[PDB]
Amino acid sequence: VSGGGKKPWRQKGTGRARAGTIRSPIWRGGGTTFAAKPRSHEQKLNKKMYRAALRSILAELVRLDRLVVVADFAVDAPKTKGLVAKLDTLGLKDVLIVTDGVDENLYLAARNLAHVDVRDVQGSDPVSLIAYDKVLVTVSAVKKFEELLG
Amino acid sequence: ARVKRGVIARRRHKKILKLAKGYYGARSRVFRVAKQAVIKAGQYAYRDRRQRKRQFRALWIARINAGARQNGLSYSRLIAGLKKAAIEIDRKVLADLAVNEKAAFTAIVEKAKASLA
RNA sequence: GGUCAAGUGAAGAAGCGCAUACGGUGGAUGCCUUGGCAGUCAGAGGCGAUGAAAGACGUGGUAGCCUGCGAAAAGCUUCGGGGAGUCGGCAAACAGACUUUGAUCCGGAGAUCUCUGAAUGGGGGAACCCACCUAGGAUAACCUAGGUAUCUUGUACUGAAUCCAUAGGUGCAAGAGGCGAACCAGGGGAACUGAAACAUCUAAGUACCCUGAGGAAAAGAAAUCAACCGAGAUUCCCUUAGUAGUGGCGAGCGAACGGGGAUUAGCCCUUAAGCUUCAUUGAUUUUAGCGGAACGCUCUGGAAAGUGCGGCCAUAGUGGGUGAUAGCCCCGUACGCGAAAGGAUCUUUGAAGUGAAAUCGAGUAGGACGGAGCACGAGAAACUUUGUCUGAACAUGGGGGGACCAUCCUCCAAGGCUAAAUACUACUGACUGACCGAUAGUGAACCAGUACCGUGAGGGAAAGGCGAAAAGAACCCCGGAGAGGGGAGUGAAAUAGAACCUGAAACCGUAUGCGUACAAGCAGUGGGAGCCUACUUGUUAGGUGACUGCGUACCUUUUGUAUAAUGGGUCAGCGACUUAUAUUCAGUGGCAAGCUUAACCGUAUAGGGUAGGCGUAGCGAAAGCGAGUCUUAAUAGGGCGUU
RNA sequence: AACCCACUCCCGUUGAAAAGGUAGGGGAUGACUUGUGGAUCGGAGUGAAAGGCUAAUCAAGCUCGGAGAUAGCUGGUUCUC
RNA sequence: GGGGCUCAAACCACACACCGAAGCUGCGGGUGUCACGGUGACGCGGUAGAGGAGCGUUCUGUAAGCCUGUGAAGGUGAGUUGAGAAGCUUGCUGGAGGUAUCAGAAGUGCGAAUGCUGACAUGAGUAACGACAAUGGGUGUGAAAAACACCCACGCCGAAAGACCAAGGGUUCCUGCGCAACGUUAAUCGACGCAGGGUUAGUCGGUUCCUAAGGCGAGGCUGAAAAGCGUAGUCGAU
RNA sequence: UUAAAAACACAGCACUCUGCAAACACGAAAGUGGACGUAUAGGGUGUGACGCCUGCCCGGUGCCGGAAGGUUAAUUGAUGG
RNA sequence: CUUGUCGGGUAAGUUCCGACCUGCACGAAUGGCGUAACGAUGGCGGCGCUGUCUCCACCCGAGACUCAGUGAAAUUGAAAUCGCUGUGAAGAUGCAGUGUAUCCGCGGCUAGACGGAAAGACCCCGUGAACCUUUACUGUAGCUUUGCACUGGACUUUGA
RNA sequence: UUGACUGCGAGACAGACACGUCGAGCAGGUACGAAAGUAGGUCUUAGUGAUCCGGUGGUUCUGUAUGGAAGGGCCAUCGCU
Ligand SMILES: *C(=O)[C@H](CCSC)NC=O
Ligand SMILES: [Mg+2]
Ligand SMILES: [Mg+2]
Ligand SMILES: [Mg+2]
Ligand SMILES: [Mg+2]
Ligand SMILES: [Mg+2]
Ligand SMILES: [Mg+2]
Ligand SMILES: [Mg+2]
Ligand SMILES: [Mg+2]
Ligand SMILES: [Mg+2]
Ligand SMILES: [Mg+2]
Ligand SMILES: [Mg+2]
Ligand SMILES: [Mg+2]
Ligand SMILES: [Mg+2]
Ligand SMILES: [Mg+2]
Ligand SMILES: [Mg+2]
Ligand SMILES: [Mg+2]
Ligand SMILES: [Mg+2]
Ligand SMILES: [Mg+2]
Ligand SMILES: [Mg+2]
Ligand SMILES: [Mg+2]
Ligand SMILES: [Mg+2]
Ligand SMILES: [Mg+2]
Ligand SMILES: [Mg+2]
Ligand SMILES: [Mg+2]
Ligand SMILES: [Mg+2]
Ligand SMILES: [Mg+2]
Ligand SMILES: [Mg+2]
Ligand SMILES: [Mg+2]
Ligand SMILES: [Mg+2]
Ligand SMILES: [Mg+2]
Ligand SMILES: [Mg+2]
Ligand SMILES: [Mg+2]
Ligand SMILES: [Mg+2]
Ligand SMILES: [Mg+2]
Ligand SMILES: [Mg+2]
Ligand SMILES: [Mg+2]
Ligand SMILES: [Mg+2]
Ligand SMILES: [Mg+2]
Ligand SMILES: [Mg+2]
Ligand SMILES: [Mg+2]
Ligand SMILES: [Mg+2]
Ligand SMILES: [Mg+2]
Ligand SMILES: [Mg+2]
Ligand SMILES: [Mg+2]
Ligand SMILES: [Mg+2]
Ligand SMILES: [Mg+2]
Ligand SMILES: [Mg+2]
Ligand SMILES: [Mg+2]
Ligand SMILES: [Mg+2]
Ligand SMILES: [Mg+2]
Ligand SMILES: [Mg+2]
Ligand SMILES: [Mg+2]
Ligand SMILES: [Mg+2]
Ligand SMILES: [Mg+2]
Ligand SMILES: [Mg+2]
Ligand SMILES: [Mg+2]
Ligand SMILES: [Mg+2]
Ligand SMILES: [Mg+2]
Ligand SMILES: [Mg+2]
Ligand SMILES: [Mg+2]
Ligand SMILES: [Mg+2]
Ligand SMILES: [Mg+2]
Ligand SMILES: [Mg+2]
Ligand SMILES: [Mg+2]
Ligand SMILES: [Mg+2]
Ligand SMILES: [Mg+2]
Ligand SMILES: [Mg+2]
Ligand SMILES: [Mg+2]
Ligand SMILES: [Mg+2]
Ligand SMILES: [Mg+2]
Ligand SMILES: [Mg+2]
Ligand SMILES: [Mg+2]
Ligand SMILES: [Mg+2]
Ligand SMILES: [Mg+2]
Ligand SMILES: [Mg+2]
Ligand SMILES: [Mg+2]
Ligand SMILES: [Mg+2]
Ligand SMILES: [Mg+2]
Ligand SMILES: [Mg+2]
Ligand SMILES: [Mg+2]
Ligand SMILES: [Mg+2]
Ligand SMILES: [Mg+2]
Ligand SMILES: [Mg+2]
Ligand SMILES: [Mg+2]
Ligand SMILES: [Mg+2]
Ligand SMILES: [Mg+2]
Ligand SMILES: [Mg+2]
Ligand SMILES: [Mg+2]
Ligand SMILES: [Mg+2]
Ligand SMILES: [Mg+2]
Ligand SMILES: [Mg+2]
Ligand SMILES: [Mg+2]
Ligand SMILES: [Mg+2]
Ligand SMILES: [Mg+2]
Ligand SMILES: [Mg+2]
Ligand SMILES: [Mg+2]
Ligand SMILES: [Mg+2]
Ligand SMILES: [Mg+2]
Ligand SMILES: [Mg+2]
Ligand SMILES: [Mg+2]
Ligand SMILES: [Mg+2]
Ligand SMILES: [Mg+2]
Ligand SMILES: [Mg+2]
Ligand SMILES: [Mg+2]
Ligand SMILES: [Mg+2]
Ligand SMILES: [Mg+2]
Ligand SMILES: [Mg+2]
Ligand SMILES: [Mg+2]
Ligand SMILES: [Mg+2]
Ligand SMILES: [Mg+2]
Ligand SMILES: [Mg+2]
Ligand SMILES: [Mg+2]
Ligand SMILES: [Mg+2]
Ligand SMILES: [Mg+2]
Ligand SMILES: [Mg+2]
Ligand SMILES: [Mg+2]
Ligand SMILES: [Mg+2]
Ligand SMILES: [Mg+2]
Ligand SMILES: [Mg+2]
Ligand SMILES: [Mg+2]
Ligand SMILES: [Mg+2]
Ligand SMILES: [Mg+2]
Ligand SMILES: [Mg+2]
Ligand SMILES: [Mg+2]
Ligand SMILES: [Mg+2]
Ligand SMILES: [Mg+2]
Ligand SMILES: [Mg+2]
Ligand SMILES: [Mg+2]
Ligand SMILES: [Mg+2]
Ligand SMILES: [Mg+2]
Ligand SMILES: [Mg+2]
Ligand SMILES: [Mg+2]
Ligand SMILES: [Mg+2]
Ligand SMILES: [Mg+2]
Ligand SMILES: [Mg+2]
Ligand SMILES: [Mg+2]
Ligand SMILES: [Mg+2]
Ligand SMILES: [Mg+2]
Ligand SMILES: [Mg+2]
Ligand SMILES: [Mg+2]
Ligand SMILES: [Mg+2]
Ligand SMILES: [Mg+2]
Ligand SMILES: [Mg+2]
Ligand SMILES: [Mg+2]
Ligand SMILES: [Mg+2]
Ligand SMILES: [Mg+2]
Ligand SMILES: [Mg+2]
Ligand SMILES: [Mg+2]
Ligand SMILES: [Mg+2]
Ligand SMILES: [Mg+2]
Ligand SMILES: [Mg+2]
Ligand SMILES: [Mg+2]
Ligand SMILES: [Mg+2]
Ligand SMILES: [Mg+2]
Ligand SMILES: [Mg+2]
Ligand SMILES: [Mg+2]
Ligand SMILES: [Mg+2]
Ligand SMILES: [Mg+2]
Ligand SMILES: [Mg+2]
Ligand SMILES: [Mg+2]
Ligand SMILES: [Mg+2]
Ligand SMILES: [Mg+2]
Ligand SMILES: [Mg+2]
Ligand SMILES: [Mg+2]
Ligand SMILES: [Mg+2]
Ligand SMILES: [Mg+2]
Ligand SMILES: [Mg+2]
Ligand SMILES: [Mg+2]
Ligand SMILES: [Mg+2]
Ligand SMILES: [Mg+2]
Ligand SMILES: [Mg+2]
Ligand SMILES: [Mg+2]
Ligand SMILES: [Mg+2]
Ligand SMILES: [Mg+2]
Ligand SMILES: [Mg+2]
Ligand SMILES: [Mg+2]
Ligand SMILES: [Mg+2]
Ligand SMILES: [Mg+2]
Ligand SMILES: [Mg+2]
Ligand SMILES: [Mg+2]
Ligand SMILES: [Mg+2]
Ligand SMILES: [Mg+2]
Ligand SMILES: [Mg+2]
Ligand SMILES: [Mg+2]
Ligand SMILES: [Mg+2]
Ligand SMILES: [Mg+2]
Ligand SMILES: [Mg+2]
Ligand SMILES: [Mg+2]
Ligand SMILES: [Mg+2]
Ligand SMILES: [Mg+2]
Ligand SMILES: [Mg+2]
Ligand SMILES: [Mg+2]
Repeated sequence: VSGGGKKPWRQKGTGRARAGTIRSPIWRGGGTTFAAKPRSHEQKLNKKMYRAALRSILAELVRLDRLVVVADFAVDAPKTKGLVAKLDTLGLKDVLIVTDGVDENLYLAARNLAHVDVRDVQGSDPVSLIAYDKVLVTVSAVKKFEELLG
Repeated sequence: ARVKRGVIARRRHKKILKLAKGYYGARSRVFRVAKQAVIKAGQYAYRDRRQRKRQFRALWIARINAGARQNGLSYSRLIAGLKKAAIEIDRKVLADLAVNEKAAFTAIVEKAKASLA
């Protein structure tokens, strides 16, 4: 904090409390006692703890009737109207779509769709799987999960 | 996440200043003086819940003594006679009969006198 | 109904206390933001004798300040864009104007560019004073345009002691000078502190002062390491490892070998890679802009974006603000287009210059004395460097392999150039934040490095919010042609009235109810009459508390405080166990005789990367041996270890 | 006498004044007093020497840095059961 | 301890009765440990200190959700619920935002530090109003004159308390209009606010000319670097 | 800015150093003062007008002189291991 | 020791003046003993003069006092803020016992509130700080000795 | 005549630690006695100084390319009012 490099008054005789600078944590314009600096809040999670968490979440999705498995899911042309109709035939509103590879046309759609997110098997984080109400995965993407998680 | 103490500190001050209502001078309007008065009042209340049972027992005894001597007997001789014969009525009820129901009190005292004590 | 005596005793408050209701002062709290802070991704990394950074004075229809400009002075000329308002702001008003024959506005280039400042014609107290030479023009007491500092380099002329020429003296050309937050390479170089004192040592080659260069700098191609197997320039990151060493062997300091990565590159003294500067061949960015989709009805309301009903757009749906909460109202966004002319980058090929030291390195290698550096403080002390003094050999030669010798191995010093991986951000742009929200965040949200303080260097403040829109109160009355009010008007709301959102506490008042003038003390607490109010009409609720029993504040420090021991006038706001890296124990989880990765790569929280760390075996100082080992003459005993 | 100085008393001490005032007092042609301009300074200057003075600061000025020096010492340390 | 006490209200022996703690018992609740499966039994003063369980504040996710102009946060009363920090429901003010539950991060809780910054008290309507040269009337203006202007009359300085130069200051000078603030009172007055005006040189003072102390200093000598001294020279009045 | 004195200075006295590029002092050095002076001069030290005077001690520590002997540094390197 | 003893001065003299010598512990250029003139210098004694005093009295101006205007300061845990004798962190307005006392100002005085001011300067402590001293320790500028370098020729004496 | 022995050592006493005190018994070699046996200093309790560093005598250890050496380690021992 700028300034405050000299005593405001002498040590004794003035009748005031003892001070050594005006930029003290007790003073009005003084510095912070334990001021923050930029730092990284990153933790360590073992490879097998991260995988055992996915195996635990993916089982509940089956037990809670939230994992909907369909044989492939493709849409031609990028149009948000088109994807809305295809999502309506299954009666899905809040859905995460997980596939082996995110299509360019399927990524352009659902980019502006409100409660729909398109992901990849190696992209689907633990938070995303729990956040959405339904999870839509292709039969091909189901096979991929069986070789990354045992 | 910086936290400001303005709202919560005031809410805590007003609880003390509400219990200090009716105190004289600064004891009811400045927090530092009122805080000590609210604590001291609590100490007195705890202590004086025990003296209340001492103060009233002394008052009942002083009234049975005055009423028993109207019938010709001291307090200490009346308690011995009551205990010797049968009577287990409290000093709270004996003091009440001494003031209001003076005819029943005389009947009780004659029962204690008749016990040769 | 009388006179007397005795007893008893309501009201009457100068002022005060408590409760309540209204104000005043004051500025907290809440909500808000044109201001800050910290990152990521880019840019470009300098400006200056063609006059810089920093200024002084002037410039407008009118006073000041700020922002732009410079006697051509809120601007002049040309190109390019657009498409209708404009003459910058505080800061409004009154006049004069400008224009679709294209204004203001935005970008490229050009012109003008006062005085001071390296300041450079000579001086000087910065913004001032006094000149000389040449060319042109007047005739009076001048005007216009150029020049005239110093030093370095090259060049031409000339010429002292002194014959020749040397020093020197002139005139030309080219270059430098000053500023700037960090980074880089050198020169000089502390102390507080730690060692619970203090000298060696540490702090530390840090802080500070000085000198140069660049957008990066430096270092770089083995007279290097290894160990009889081999690697192959320099630089940076992770390990090896807080290990081997070093140390008043104290406090402390601290490698290397060997592995895993980022980057890829070498070329010359029988003259090269490369680097500049022009001239070309093409491409890409940059300095401004253009288009850019889809909503109606109804209820409350000052106002609809909000309630209710039904639609549409989507490569555009958690953007900003419009009279309350908007994908379809506006500006934007995703996505496509766009440069007369300047800047930059990467590009082929022509040229010039440089690289550049000439010919493989001699006062050099080695040595003696005193220092410095090596993790290494003289130590068995190898190696580099040099202040003083000396001093070789020439490839059958020389250096190194931690005293020294012999044998082996590996390189060729005393000449040069070289990109990338690396460091930083005063400066510009975009995006973001489990950052601040006016005592916070920059010292600075506001005309802040200002006001103010100091002779100076230097130090350094306080100060935000009417309303959606000024609709900012026409007119009347009191008053000094006042200040300040009472009405009336605007507004949804003036107790939103310009000291204007909300508006607390300390502190100061007015009004009502009860108590208080024979009473002694931490001011309360237990009991308690009377009075007043409300209404459920008294086993009730609220205000007051005559009288009476008990009762010497709080914090700290102490063996112990009412203590006449400390600290506090009160209120409001702020103010003290945090963070990073290494570890040990406990709880809770993942795998399990195995567990786990670091730098790094990457779609980037996935996945790869198992170099390394810990564990599965101990004993001994070690060689070593190993369910054993060490001591010992000892399969004796004993120490530590093993199911 | 002017001018320079400061021996005594009293007042003043929150002062008219962060060193004065009224009464008396010493020198007053000299080792005198004074204006303007200049020189010497921080382990240094200057001193007819009091450790005195160097901008109301001197047994080592002020200012900014090392620097948040060090403090086995005082003080303080915030919600509940 | 006081009043007061003498066949005692004193002392010595004996006897029976009563008072008297938060001790013990009674009745109603809450908790810790152990045992058996909710019951029993034993406990529950506390400084330094150890252990266990919780409340509340700001921000993030849940949340493009839910509440809200038929009124959010904030402020101020009342009532009520818990063992406590605390919670909840409403009247008035306010005028646009708040965050259930469960998790996650802290600038997370103040009465003290002769603590820091603002505001406001007590002393108290008290001391003081700055040389003890001195004032008294009349008139005028004015909303209002002890203080302003004028007149008559008193006092004081006069080697200054008059007049003028230098330094220093910078509009304080004059006029018209003003009284909020400044003036230790009032003010019609002012060195105060606003707006205009005012400084005229051949001889006065500077500048130009000359130098003193001293400064700078081409070359030069010296010095790790910055730099030091100094020649020619050119600045410097008093 | 609580001490004006018996404290400091002083004229006079003495000791001692200095032969000039002086001793001495300020300067990493150049240089400057001393001094444009030259032993009747310059620096340091003590005493302190004037009058009468200033007595004994060279063992200690200083300074001055001496050179014989004893010790004694870098340097050199005989000998031995 | 000590106000030594003697003499002078005074009614009375721990001071003053002149002597003595028993100099705790004078002494000769850190000078000894005298000395005219000088001193806002220390001690003692006289004349004059007096409110210095016995012992204060009256008078004159400026405050203090009252009225109108402006308007501070230090201090402060909160106050419904008496005496005495005891107890008590050992000297009590606040505790025990007791005695006195209607409520509130103004002008005066200072006995207490261990009154206000200044984190005691005296004393002690801290493995604290400065500055000063020396034959404390360890260094150092300056001064000085000798070897080598810049640095040469000839002669001569002596040594191996 | 050298038991004032060499390697140990069951088990104890003391004790914050570092140190301390007693000791049967086993193995090697011994001395006295004819032999059972006694002998790991003296009737007992004081007569003492950690670590670092440096010196000396040994040594089945290590020894910076290799063979050696220097240096280090292990055992014995010397140098502190
Ligand atoms: C002694 O009594 C002391 C005097 C000290 S003088 C430095 N007391 C002072 O009050
Ligand atoms: Mg700054
Ligand atoms: Mg400072
Ligand atoms: Mg600082
Ligand atoms: Mg400092
Ligand atoms: Mg004080
Ligand atoms: Mg400080
Ligand atoms: Mg602060
Ligand atoms: Mg503060
Ligand atoms: Mg701050
Ligand atoms: Mg991973
Ligand atoms: Mg989507
Ligand atoms: Mg009360
Ligand atoms: Mg109140
Ligand atoms: Mg408070
Ligand atoms: Mg109010
Ligand atoms: Mg960048
Ligand atoms: Mg300007
Ligand atoms: Mg022009
Ligand atoms: Mg155009
Ligand atoms: Mg110039
Ligand atoms: Mg110049
Ligand atoms: Mg010039
Ligand atoms: Mg430069
Ligand atoms: Mg150096
Ligand atoms: Mg040091
Ligand atoms: Mg340490
Ligand atoms: Mg230390
Ligand atoms: Mg220490
Ligand atoms: Mg010390
Ligand atoms: Mg050091
Ligand atoms: Mg450059
Ligand atoms: Mg380079
Ligand atoms: Mg080479
Ligand atoms: Mg290398
Ligand atoms: Mg080979
Ligand atoms: Mg030692
Ligand atoms: Mg649109
Ligand atoms: Mg919107
Ligand atoms: Mg609409
Ligand atoms: Mg070259
Ligand atoms: Mg050569
Ligand atoms: Mg070579
Ligand atoms: Mg060499
Ligand atoms: Mg050498
Ligand atoms: Mg060396
Ligand atoms: Mg060395
Ligand atoms: Mg050593
Ligand atoms: Mg050499
Ligand atoms: Mg070598
Ligand atoms: Mg070698
Ligand atoms: Mg190079
Ligand atoms: Mg601020
Ligand atoms: Mg606010
Ligand atoms: Mg500030
Ligand atoms: Mg209101
Ligand atoms: Mg409002
Ligand atoms: Mg206000
Ligand atoms: Mg308001
Ligand atoms: Mg609003
Ligand atoms: Mg209020
Ligand atoms: Mg009232
Ligand atoms: Mg009475
Ligand atoms: Mg009464
Ligand atoms: Mg009283
Ligand atoms: Mg009493
Ligand atoms: Mg009292
Ligand atoms: Mg009651
Ligand atoms: Mg009632
Ligand atoms: Mg009561
Ligand atoms: Mg009572
Ligand atoms: Mg009591
Ligand atoms: Mg305290
Ligand atoms: Mg004490
Ligand atoms: Mg004590
Ligand atoms: Mg007590
Ligand atoms: Mg107290
Ligand atoms: Mg007291
Ligand atoms: Mg005290
Ligand atoms: Mg006290
Ligand atoms: Mg204390
Ligand atoms: Mg104390
Ligand atoms: Mg106090
Ligand atoms: Mg486990
Ligand atoms: Mg064994
Ligand atoms: Mg004068
Ligand atoms: Mg003087
Ligand atoms: Mg004096
Ligand atoms: Mg007098
Ligand atoms: Mg005089
Ligand atoms: Mg005088
Ligand atoms: Mg005289
Ligand atoms: Mg005279
Ligand atoms: Mg003069
Ligand atoms: Mg100077
Ligand atoms: Mg001095
Ligand atoms: Mg001074
Ligand atoms: Mg100093
Ligand atoms: Mg010092
Ligand atoms: Mg200063
Ligand atoms: Mg100053
Ligand atoms: Mg400090
Ligand atoms: Mg430090
Ligand atoms: Mg405390
Ligand atoms: Mg009897
Ligand atoms: Mg009881
Ligand atoms: Mg009990
Ligand atoms: Mg019970
Ligand atoms: Mg307990
Ligand atoms: Mg108990
Ligand atoms: Mg949230
Ligand atoms: Mg409402
Ligand atoms: Mg909030
Ligand atoms: Mg509310
Ligand atoms: Mg409420
Ligand atoms: Mg609104
Ligand atoms: Mg909003
Ligand atoms: Mg939440
Ligand atoms: Mg806090
Ligand atoms: Mg507070
Ligand atoms: Mg506390
Ligand atoms: Mg406080
Ligand atoms: Mg205070
Ligand atoms: Mg008052
Ligand atoms: Mg008073
Ligand atoms: Mg008075
Ligand atoms: Mg007065
Ligand atoms: Mg007066
Ligand atoms: Mg006065
Ligand atoms: Mg005055
Ligand atoms: Mg008059
Ligand atoms: Mg008049
Ligand atoms: Mg007057
Ligand atoms: Mg006169
Ligand atoms: Mg002037
Ligand atoms: Mg003016
Ligand atoms: Mg005037
Ligand atoms: Mg006028
Ligand atoms: Mg007026
Ligand atoms: Mg006035
Ligand atoms: Mg004026
Ligand atoms: Mg001149
Ligand atoms: Mg001159
Ligand atoms: Mg010069
Ligand atoms: Mg020069
Ligand atoms: Mg001149
Ligand atoms: Mg001149
Ligand atoms: Mg002149
Ligand atoms: Mg004098
Ligand atoms: Mg003196
Ligand atoms: Mg002489
Ligand atoms: Mg003398
Ligand atoms: Mg001698
Ligand atoms: Mg002699
Ligand atoms: Mg000699
Ligand atoms: Mg005597
Ligand atoms: Mg006599
Ligand atoms: Mg006589
Ligand atoms: Mg006398
Ligand atoms: Mg003599
Ligand atoms: Mg003497
Ligand atoms: Mg003497
Ligand atoms: Mg003498
Ligand atoms: Mg003498
Ligand atoms: Mg003398
Ligand atoms: Mg004499
Ligand atoms: Mg004199
Ligand atoms: Mg005399
Ligand atoms: Mg006398
Ligand atoms: Mg008078
Ligand atoms: Mg008055
Ligand atoms: Mg009284
Ligand atoms: Mg006592
Ligand atoms: Mg007492
Ligand atoms: Mg009390
Ligand atoms: Mg009492
Ligand atoms: Mg009493
Ligand atoms: Mg009074
Ligand atoms: Mg008095
Ligand atoms: Mg008093
Ligand atoms: Mg006292
Ligand atoms: Mg202190
Ligand atoms: Mg103290
Ligand atoms: Mg002392
Ligand atoms: Mg010591
Ligand atoms: Mg100690
Ligand atoms: Mg020497
Ligand atoms: Mg035992
Ligand atoms: Mg044997
Ligand atoms: Mg035999
Ligand atoms: Mg070797
Ligand atoms: Mg070897
Ligand atoms: Mg050896």
